[PDB]
Amino acid sequence: RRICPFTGKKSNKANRVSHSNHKTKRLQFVNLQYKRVWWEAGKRFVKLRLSTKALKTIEKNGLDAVAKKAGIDL
Amino acid sequence: KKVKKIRKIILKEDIPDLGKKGQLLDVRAGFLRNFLLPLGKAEVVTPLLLKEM
RNA sequence: UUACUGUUCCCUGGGAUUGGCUUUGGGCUUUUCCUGCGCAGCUUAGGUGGAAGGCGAAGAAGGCCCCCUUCCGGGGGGGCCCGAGCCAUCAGUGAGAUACCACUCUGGAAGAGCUAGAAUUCUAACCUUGUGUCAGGACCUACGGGCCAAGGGACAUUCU
RNA sequence: CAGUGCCGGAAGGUCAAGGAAGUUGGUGACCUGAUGACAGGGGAGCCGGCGACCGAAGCCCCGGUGAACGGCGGCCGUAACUAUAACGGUCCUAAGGUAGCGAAAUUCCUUGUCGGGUAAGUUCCGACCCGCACGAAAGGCGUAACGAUCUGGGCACUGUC
RNA sequence: CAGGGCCUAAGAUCAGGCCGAAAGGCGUAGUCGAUGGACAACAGGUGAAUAUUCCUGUACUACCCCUUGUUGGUCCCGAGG
RNA sequence: AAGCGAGUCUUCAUAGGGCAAUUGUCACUGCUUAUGGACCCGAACCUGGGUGAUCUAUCCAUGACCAGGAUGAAGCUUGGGUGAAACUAAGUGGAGGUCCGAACCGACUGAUGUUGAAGAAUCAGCGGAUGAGUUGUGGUUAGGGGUGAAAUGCCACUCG
RNA sequence: AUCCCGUGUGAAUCAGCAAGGACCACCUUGCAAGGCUAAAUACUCCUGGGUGACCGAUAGCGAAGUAGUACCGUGAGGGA
RNA sequence: GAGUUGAAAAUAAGCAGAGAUCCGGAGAUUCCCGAAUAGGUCAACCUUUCGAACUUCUGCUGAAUCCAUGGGCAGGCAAGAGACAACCUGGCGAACUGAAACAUCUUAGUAGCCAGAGGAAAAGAAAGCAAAAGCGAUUCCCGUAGUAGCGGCGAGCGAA
Repeated sequence: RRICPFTGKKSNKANRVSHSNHKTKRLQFVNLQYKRVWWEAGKRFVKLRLSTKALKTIEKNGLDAVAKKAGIDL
Repeated sequence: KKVKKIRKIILKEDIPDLGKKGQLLDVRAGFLRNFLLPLGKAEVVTPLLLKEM
């Protein structure tokens, strides 16, 4: 899915509007990109599929409280 | 448009450019994420760890 | 279909993923200057203030010379030399000293900051591959996983 | 190689998002007028408006490319009888149709004219070229063999008549 | 004798794995999947309806028991086919 | 519109002008109106979700069939010709997107049949028939599609 | 304006923050970024009672007997 | 409390005034398919080492990797799967229509599809309304009101 497991960010059903007010659908979805972030409780890289807001959490708050906030780490 | 902030680091190993294991020269958040933090080379400046130790 | 309104593939820019080194280098500054032909004039009037005192011998007027914007009219000091003055109200003059300076201007430099852009590379992000290596009762030379290696590399990829 | 398409190019012009010097507005502690039932100015903070300048590709531009899109002209004159035009000038385009073909699956007039075939042939074949409105890879001109292809003629054969 | 208790092709379903509003899509091991590969029965008679099937003759497969030897054997793996 | 109010707006002005200076209500029944399928029947259609490749249009996997008869390409080997070539009798061979013609596949003409024996056939001939063949079984692609030796053909007697 | 999201930037703790329909000043109101709760409420494949200016075999459920049956379609489905 | 072995008669044998048939509460069995569940399957079948397969929980052993993870083994009346007319919630989400065309809008966040769940669900305990006066969670009904508005200021939409 296009969801981030740490922070529950999903896609956004948000129309796009032209100049003559014509509206298509344009399902708008997050930049949850592949990374491989270091883990201090095992001193090792984990391969994750992280949104950039969740990236700012795991660098700001640390991966332990964010991963226990989501509930999953392995 | 926008600039991203600079994150503070306290060293543990000799930088081949600037710092000998104890300086507080702050560089970049991505240079901490990709390089310094996995290699055991710098840390994040916190008042709980720096001030009382 | 070169009718209207659009959509999509694709391309191209700002952000993010996205870091390290040094150059080329456009705009801002960190102090000082060469620098300025309305007038009768010792003089090519840099708009103001501090103004009987400074530069001096840690070696000044005036003669030997390199340089420049140039209206080549007139100037600056690098070296040597010279040996006790450049004045200061002078009369001109809205406003004054080339005795001196805190400022700062049409032009640039000295070593430094800040921001572009472009370029050089490094690997640690990211991408690709490996009948290279290890793995469980056994294999994964069957996709794959850990490790290692190589090629790229902050480009590409993905998102707005 | 004009327009269009495609490729290449970078000097310049146009140029979005966004960044940004500056300017301007609202509110506003406070200071002033005020025979009125109030008003004028305004520091900082916050919220805005315009915005010099930077800002890519595209587009304008330049050059190339017909087995890319496609297009390949009118006007008259003059050679020893009638002629006809080898030849000439002029206008406009990007260029004015080359070889070959040509009343053709293409020709309206048209059953064009001539010759063959037929007693007689708007059909057929061979020619002329006045090609309404052929034409060179939307290929052109040919040809052996082939075709339940179209079409013209002949022998044998017969109720098709 | 023909299929299954054997095997695989096209193809399907696909544990884990990747992806994706949901449903599910891709895909490996594995498992199904004959139209194929492997495997042993023919003749005569019977008979209202059955015959390589029932009866009689001769056969052939796949295991057990009965006798000789062996201490290792089976499966996975390596190969021929 | 603040507001005024038997007045009020427009104006220098009540001078004039506009509008007021008053009026029942709740039901039932009936006629019309408005939103709903709205007096009944009737489309070609559009959209969404499913069902279908037993027909047929591709392709795959695995099998099977193509009577019989003609011609004689390439090659090869003998023998001619020169020191070797180029080339030719003669056999041998059995190639073909070859020919005639059965099964089989297909449907060119004509007649019949048109409430047909048959929602596409019968009869008489006809084209291919060793291939770009035909067919069985198990499959595959599914409708903003598939497939198409390309006809808008076919996708269950239905297909712009 | 309030409310919720996509990219990116990114605060303050009560001397504060948010709302009162852009926004600012004062006042008033409340304390987001943590969760859970019965009732009133909407409906019938039904069940148990009571009704009907509802029907009476072309009606009423498609269906008063084999009724989603016979039959049709490969199937979805149609349907006495 | 008097006859019974369904519709459903007949026949053969029973069962019953130490109480049958029948009714009610709680139990037992429930072949095979179907979540279908040992494995396969062309549902009601086949093969079987006769098995709640898979996910979750518990326990032991514990790979690449030290702790882990993955795996394997075992236990377990063992939690989930599946079904459900309508209402409810969450997500994707039209088009015919109305505007006398049509694109903004409407139809419409309706139908449909998927997922989930209960007899109800959602919401719900003020970072709320309001206006200088006051109320005290959410939901529903009457009303304000077809008002304020919104809108190619069209068609319509319509609160608090």
